Amino acid sequence: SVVGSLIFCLDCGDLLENPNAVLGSNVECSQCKAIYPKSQFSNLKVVTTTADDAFPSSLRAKKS
Amino acid sequence: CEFKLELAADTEKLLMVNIVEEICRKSIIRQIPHIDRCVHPEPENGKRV
Amino acid sequence: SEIEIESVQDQPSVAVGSFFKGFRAPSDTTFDLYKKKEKDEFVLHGENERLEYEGYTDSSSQASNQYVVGLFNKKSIQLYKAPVLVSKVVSKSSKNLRGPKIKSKSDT
Amino acid sequence: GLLNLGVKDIGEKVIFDGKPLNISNSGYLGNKLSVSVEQVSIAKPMSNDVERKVYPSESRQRLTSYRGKLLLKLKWSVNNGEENLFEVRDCGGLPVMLQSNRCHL
Amino acid sequence: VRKLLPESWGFLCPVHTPDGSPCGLLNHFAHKCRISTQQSDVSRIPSILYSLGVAPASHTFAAGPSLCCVQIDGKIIGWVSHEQGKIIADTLRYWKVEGKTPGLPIDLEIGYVPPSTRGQYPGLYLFGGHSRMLRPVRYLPLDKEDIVGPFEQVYMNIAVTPQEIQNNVHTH
Amino acid sequence: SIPDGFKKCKHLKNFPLNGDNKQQQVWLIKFPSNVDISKLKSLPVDFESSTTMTIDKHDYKIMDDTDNMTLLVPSESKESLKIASTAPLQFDKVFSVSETAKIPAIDYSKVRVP
Amino acid sequence: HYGIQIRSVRPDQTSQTNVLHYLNDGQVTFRFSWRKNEYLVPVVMILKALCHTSDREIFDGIIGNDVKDSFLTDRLELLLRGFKKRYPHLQNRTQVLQYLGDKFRVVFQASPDQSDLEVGQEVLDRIVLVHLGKDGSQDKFRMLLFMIRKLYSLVAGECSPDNPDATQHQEVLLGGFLYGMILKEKIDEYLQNIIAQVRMDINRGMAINFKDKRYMSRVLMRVNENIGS
Amino acid sequence: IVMTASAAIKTPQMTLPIWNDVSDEQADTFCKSISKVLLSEVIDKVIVTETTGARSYVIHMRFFDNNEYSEEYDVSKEELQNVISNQFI
Ligand SMILES: [Zn+2]
Repeated sequence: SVVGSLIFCLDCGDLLENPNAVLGSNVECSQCKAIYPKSQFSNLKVVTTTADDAFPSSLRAKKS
Repeated sequence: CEFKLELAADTEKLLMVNIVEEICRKSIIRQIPHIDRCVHPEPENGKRV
Repeated sequence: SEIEIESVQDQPSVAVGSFFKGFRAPSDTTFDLYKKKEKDEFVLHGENERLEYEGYTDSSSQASNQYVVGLFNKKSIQLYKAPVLVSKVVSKSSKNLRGPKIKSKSDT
Repeated sequence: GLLNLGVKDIGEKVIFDGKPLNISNSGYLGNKLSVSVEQVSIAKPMSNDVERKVYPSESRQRLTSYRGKLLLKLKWSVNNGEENLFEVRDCGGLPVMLQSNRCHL
Repeated sequence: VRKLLPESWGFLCPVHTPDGSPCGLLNHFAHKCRISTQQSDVSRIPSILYSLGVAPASHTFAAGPSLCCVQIDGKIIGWVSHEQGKIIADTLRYWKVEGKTPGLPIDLEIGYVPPSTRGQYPGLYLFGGHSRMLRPVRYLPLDKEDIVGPFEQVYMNIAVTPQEIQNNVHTH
Repeated sequence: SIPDGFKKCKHLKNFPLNGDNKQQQVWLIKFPSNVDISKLKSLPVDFESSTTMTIDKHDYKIMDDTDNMTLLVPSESKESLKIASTAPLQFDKVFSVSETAKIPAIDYSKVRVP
Repeated sequence: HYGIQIRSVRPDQTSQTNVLHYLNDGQVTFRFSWRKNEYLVPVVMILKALCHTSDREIFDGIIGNDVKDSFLTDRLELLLRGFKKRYPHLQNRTQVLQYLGDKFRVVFQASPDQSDLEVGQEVLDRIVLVHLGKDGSQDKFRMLLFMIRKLYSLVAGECSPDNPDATQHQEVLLGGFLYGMILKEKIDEYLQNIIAQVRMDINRGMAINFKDKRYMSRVLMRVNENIGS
Repeated sequence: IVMTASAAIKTPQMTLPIWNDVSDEQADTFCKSISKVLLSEVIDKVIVTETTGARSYVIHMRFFDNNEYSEEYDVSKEELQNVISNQFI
């Protein structure tokens, strides 16, 4: 299973580490020999946002 | 604006929203020495200041 | 509109699995239930070679806040009493206990 | 009350000795013994030379303290509590304020 | 901290304080403010609370300001939305001064918090133990003596004499 | 296999489930135990918060909740459960049945004394 | 500058302090208190120490039906990576406790016959959120889970600072309850002074066994009994 | 002033007398060449990512409309072009 930018599994019920800091195409659980990823990892797409909150001006006082 | 970086596989996720924010409030569009904002006050006693 | 309770019973013979969002259910080993009888609680076990199903019921409010489950097309529902169940699956991670201390010297 | 229930949760404390028994010839170093406190209660004050009743205003007639007196139960254990060499010892005193539970008012 | 604060409506003196160095430090209590000395020794504060419309403890996994986490004093088994928050904010205030409560004591501290302002954290808070601080007040539906502490004084308000009472902007 | 649950399950029964993909699907609800599973055998089919039922306490409140849990099917006896799946097994609309313990209504007559 | 705290209280009213601290790196650390000695620590090693949660239930406690917030996943997966850095062979609560036996053997003054599993649960349940009660295995995640969603929500701005300087957040030390606190403390220094008289004999030597009961009465009264004094 | 060995100060200040002829309406325009404008004064939102190719990172800024920083702080592309491959990078 996958949430955010990271992959969990089904047998072991949990995650694994950074898939590129360890071997790509060759990953499993961090504690049990429960190799659920079959090297079809993820599409790593996260999108964050700074919400323009501590950018003071005289022209953000007008939008307020 | 738009610009895309690349980075090696070893270094982890970082503060990508804070890797920009603290840079912006220190970055400057024109430097001007030791001086911040100019106020236009009330005239007083025969002199505009 | 309105609808009627068809079938009440005596023993509830179902539970839930409250694992987490998205346990995609391998169903590679279907496990058993260990009863109770307090009233209306259950508990479970289930074996793999490296993995054990450990699940009991919350004694704070289990039969005192009793779900049921319904079924309809006919379009008339029937009750079916539902014991909820909390679960935390375990795996083979034993055997650390052989040498916990500094037993080699241990005179410190 | 509280401090009865206070020193309730205490487990099995220890202090050990240097007297052996007979691999683990140096493992089981000696008497696994314990110490615990089960009961403590100031009751009331008194004064004598049986017992009599003291007045609280009398205790500051005398330019002194309002000296109570305090008991303390000691529960003994050794080797999972197989002989409980029990004892009860006081601890001197404990002053109480006026109109309390454990005063005369 | 040396200045008087207007969250202190009716717990300590606005008027008694010495003049000089302990100004704003030491200032005694009010007239009829009281201190609880032992708990709501019932353990059925939650035992009716899941009945009254609250989901159980470890079966849903919701958290955050999007829900109002029902803090029993210490324990939690409850989180709700505000649409069950304002109900159980003062449904208790219907039960609390009502004699059909063998489990809900007269002395109990229920403060509500809505998710307005993005200010305080959203919850449904219960207290009442040792060192709990009191003051009694007149709850207007079924006018009866009722105690509150300072944690009620944020999001549920008091009128000062029944002429400034007006439509659904006071309750006490 | 530690505790003392006093029993091991043998007595099992059947679930009504068609497996037709109009469509018999499961329907779980939430309500306490001090309820009418012994004394009122009927409850509506309503929308978001659209009832107040009638017993001696004279309030039950069907709620909705959409915005989970794996479901187990003890089909025959010796299995004691399974995990229900058409191909997990999802679900449409859960209820949480409270009791509208109301407030005494609008009164500003006696309490507003001149 | 961030931090949310608990002044957790024992059911005999002698408290402690359990703050958090917001490491600007992207981890988060505790703080305790002791004799005059602060003991900070990372959080997952005594998050995932209570009962067997090594799965999504670590993550699924943080909000489950709102994953869509983007302050979450880029900030919870740097503290969780701030622990797999330390020991990747650490997965069940037998093994997670075992680190306490390197440090917490001689800091809470334990026995030398006690293995760490007897003391690590013991050093846990003396110092952090005692008011959820002993045997709080289910009931120390679900506090601390909720306790850390606040601190992330206190840096992301959807919360606000509290006012400890007001009657908003005021209690009373009753004076008699405080007087009933010292008689939890000075009872457990009188008890901590008969176990400072036995070993000052047996390591001086010539200290016979207690089984003859006058060894008690030669050790139980040589210590001064001055709780009242 | 008297005791603290006055130095780099909290409120720096000096008074600039303007001429007899310079206007109300031209002086303040050249007061906006004086005012130290930060770089963050021109952004609606900063949406940033962490993708993966081999780790990939695209920053996709959003600015205002042109006629505000050109208006309110009297500066435009004359240094916003050469702040964005020269200073911020
Ligand atoms: Zn695995």
